[PDB]
Amino acid sequence: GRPPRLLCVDDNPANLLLVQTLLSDLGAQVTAVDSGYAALEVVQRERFDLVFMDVQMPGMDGRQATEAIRRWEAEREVSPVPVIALTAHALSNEKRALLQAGMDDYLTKPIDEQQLAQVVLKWTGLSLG
Amino acid sequence: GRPPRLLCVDDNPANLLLVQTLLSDLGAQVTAVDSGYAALEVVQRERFDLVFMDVQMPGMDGRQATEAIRRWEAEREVSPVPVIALTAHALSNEKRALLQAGMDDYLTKPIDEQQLAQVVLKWTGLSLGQSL
Ligand code: BEF
Ligand code: BEF
Ligand SMILES: [Mg+2]
Ligand SMILES: [Mg+2]
Repeated sequence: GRPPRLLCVDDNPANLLLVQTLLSDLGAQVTAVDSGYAALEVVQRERFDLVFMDVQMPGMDGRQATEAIRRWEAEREVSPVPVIALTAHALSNEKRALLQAGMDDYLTKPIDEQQLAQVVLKWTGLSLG
Repeated sequence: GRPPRLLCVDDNPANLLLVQTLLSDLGAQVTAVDSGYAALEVVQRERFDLVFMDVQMPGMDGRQATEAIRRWEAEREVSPVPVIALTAHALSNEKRALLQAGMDDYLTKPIDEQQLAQVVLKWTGLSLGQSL
């Protein structure tokens, strides 16, 4: 299959570089942005197969960024992109809030190639590495 | 004590990943985008120390993308970002067209890690790699 086009969103530069490097080495075409504000702007510009969205970010958090994307998708009329929460905060009540905000799934930090590969396959049908 | 923040722009995924990888290994915080259109929008949004701009891209080429950035900097009233052409197409007349378009300098493909560090030091005063 063709390489998946993936967006990674994280306010922690080390966390962002880690997920971006794992996905790029698995053969994905990766865009990486440092904020929810950037996530909205780049999802308007580019068509991604899937978005990895950090939850805790200042100003606009992951849930607010996903709501912004869902509002723009409905108003602009664009096929919805799968949004996967990728966070250190994934308790039962936090999971519920993420799905309520319009996210599709969640992974817990720290990430690994196996978790990324399986979630991309589940939601896009595209394989990695 | 933050590392240099660098933008790379290239419509060829393999070319883009190569320059992105070399700059990341040198210890820069690197953003990589696939078009001139993307270059304009991300330069409005984020503060880069320097941009590496591919020339040949469909719709908006690197020269048109540099002019777009320079027009936005002037109207918005923002400190200009250095823009370095990173291209396979560097004939005498092409080099002159790049400078005419508002690009500061050029490097020829295939790129090398030493030239990249030098260009960053020249245009930003920031060091990389062992001297970061
Ligand atoms: F800043 Be996070 F939700 F890992
Ligand atoms: F598409 Be280029 F100017 F290497
Ligand atoms: Mg965070
Ligand atoms: Mg090109």
